[PDB]
Amino acid sequence: KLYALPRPT
Amino acid sequence: VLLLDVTPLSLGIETMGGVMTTLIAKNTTIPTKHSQVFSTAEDNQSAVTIHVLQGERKRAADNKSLGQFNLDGINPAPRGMPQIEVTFDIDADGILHVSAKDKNSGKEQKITIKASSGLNEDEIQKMVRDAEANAEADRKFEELVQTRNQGDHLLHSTRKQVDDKTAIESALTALETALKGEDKAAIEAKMQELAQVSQKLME
Repeated sequence: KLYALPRPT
Repeated sequence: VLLLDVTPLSLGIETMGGVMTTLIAKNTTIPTKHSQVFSTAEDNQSAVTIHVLQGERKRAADNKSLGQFNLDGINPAPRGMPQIEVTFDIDADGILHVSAKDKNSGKEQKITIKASSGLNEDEIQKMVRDAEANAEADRKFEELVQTRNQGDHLLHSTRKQVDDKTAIESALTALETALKGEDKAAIEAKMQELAQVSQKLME
C-alpha cells in the first residue's frame, strides 16, 4: 500500500 | 517483567480525505521507531502537510493533535510520484520525533514533540471505548474517503482527456456533486456513469 497527503493550508 | 512502557495510543499522520493513517500501533513498546512512505494527493503538488495525531478513531479530526509542519520544495509532479518518507521515533524518554523527507529534492523537515502531550488516562479510556463503540461507524468513513479520493482523482484525471463531451462534463458535475456526499455507492454509481460516456475518448 501507499497513502497521499494534502497540500498545506 | 510485570510492567513496561508503551505509547498508550495509536499514533500516525493524516492523509487525503481526512483519515488517520497510523505509523505506530497503540500499546507498542517504546522506544519504537517506524517509517512509512507517503506520496502526493494531487498532481504538481509542491508541498505537503504532516500532521501528527494521537488516538484510534478513523477520522483525523477525532484524534488528538500533537503537532504539524510542512515539507516544501517538492518538485511539481504527478500524484503518487514523489516518495515522501515519514518516520516516527519514540525514544526512551517518550520524546516523539517525526520527520518527513522528499527522496527527490532531499528536502527534509522534523518536529520534536513532548512526552507529556497527547491524551491522558481518562482521555485514553474514552478514546478507546469511543473507538470500538463506533467500529462499524468508522469503517464506514473509511471506504467513503477511499471512494471520494478515487472519484476525486478522476474528476481530475478525466477532465483532461476531453458531444460525448457535453455529456462527460455532465457526469463530471454529477460526480462532483456526489463526492461531497456521504453516500458512497452514490458517488461510485456516478463514477459508473462517467465510466460509460467517456469510452468514446478511449475508442
